[PDB]
Amino acid sequence: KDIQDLRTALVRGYIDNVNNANYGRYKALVGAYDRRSLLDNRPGGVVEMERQDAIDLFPYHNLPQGIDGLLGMSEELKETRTGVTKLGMGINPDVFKNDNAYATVGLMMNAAQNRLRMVCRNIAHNGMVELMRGIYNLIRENGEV
Amino acid sequence: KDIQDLRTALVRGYIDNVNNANYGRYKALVGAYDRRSLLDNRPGGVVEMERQDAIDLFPYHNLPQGIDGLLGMSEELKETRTGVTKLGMGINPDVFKNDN
Amino acid sequence: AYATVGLMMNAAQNRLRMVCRNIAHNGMVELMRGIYNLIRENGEV
Amino acid sequence: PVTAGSSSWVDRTVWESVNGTLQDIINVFCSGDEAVTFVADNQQDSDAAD
Repeated sequence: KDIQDLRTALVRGYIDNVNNANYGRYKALVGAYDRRSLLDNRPGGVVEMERQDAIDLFPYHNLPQGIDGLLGMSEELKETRTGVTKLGMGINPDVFKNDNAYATVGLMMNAAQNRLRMVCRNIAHNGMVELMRGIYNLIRENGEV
Repeated sequence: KDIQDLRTALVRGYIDNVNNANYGRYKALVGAYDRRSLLDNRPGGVVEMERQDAIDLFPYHNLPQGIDGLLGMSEELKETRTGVTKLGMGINPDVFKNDN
Repeated sequence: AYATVGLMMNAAQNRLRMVCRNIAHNGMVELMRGIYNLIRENGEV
Repeated sequence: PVTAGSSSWVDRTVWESVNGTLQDIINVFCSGDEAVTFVADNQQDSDAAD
């Protein structure tokens, strides 16, 4: 949960920065308006009069230099804290029964892969097996088929 | 335990830095407010009058240059101090009986 | 099936295989079971 | 949260190592369909091992 929120905040920040930089407001003095020339947006004919320095681009804040570090930290934390991965190789029942089934190249000894295999083993030992045992005790204690 | 706390602190630091840099407050003088023009946030029409230098971006502190070193030190310490690893290969009973 | 080089263990590939398996188990199979129960309960061919 | 403006995002690190160790632990013991298997040193007591 927190991660999500965190990322959003960061993202929001980035967004709003761009959401301002795209406006491209221009700073200018008083004796250089020349509305007829300024409002006219054509490739040629503009009038940057009154010393030629009476107009400039608005000095918007620069992007935080450390934001990308936090993004990468959040990404790697999401990757290692759980069994998820961008290009992670999906597990299979054979390896879940014996991780060394593809010991040639598919060692599978990755933090995320094992973190995921642990939860699947928990589900199996506390889930399906109990369901099957219950079904067996049920069918074995009622009915004539 | 300490590591956790430590990291949090560092993280907190980083966070608050960004949590300020995103505000993007602007420093300005007195004779350049022009509220009608300033408050108006549109791509074109702003008025940075009164010498063209009466307004600038607020000089926020730069990020500590040594923070990433501490982050990496904490990470490698967590990795080597215990048996955990980001991409470490999981062990198996066969190797536990015979590493070779 | 192609464990030699086509491990296929990619996040996108598995995310897609999950939805295809969902479609198969909730789609085609039910359609075939229904068609079988239908043809098995009407007509003489 | 010492302060509201701090936004003290916690770093869940102990949980991470706990899971990283628990996964290997279960992959060591509970990986096999069986738990253990007694073994004897003579044939006079092997009929009881199984």
